[PDB]
Amino acid sequence: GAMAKAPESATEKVLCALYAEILGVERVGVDDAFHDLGGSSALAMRLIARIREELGVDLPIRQLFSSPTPAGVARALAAKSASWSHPQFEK
Repeated sequence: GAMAKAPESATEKVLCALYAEILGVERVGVDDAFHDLGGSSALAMRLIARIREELGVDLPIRQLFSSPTPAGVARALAAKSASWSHPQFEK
């Protein structure tokens, strides 16, 4: 047997829609790269602002840069809050 994958939770869906509001694109996939959708740091700060209104929390921008996808960032910040983690090099 093997373990099941982590599910796509509600958070990812809100983040996907918030990407669309900020970027002006028709659709956003769960793995859609914010930067390839025309995103810039100037837009990313507006995204973080919206995230506070919707999820009630401040989005850690280091996780946004490390994982510029809506499902990526959700799982990345979650890993930062985990009781254990592997070390990772970042620029």
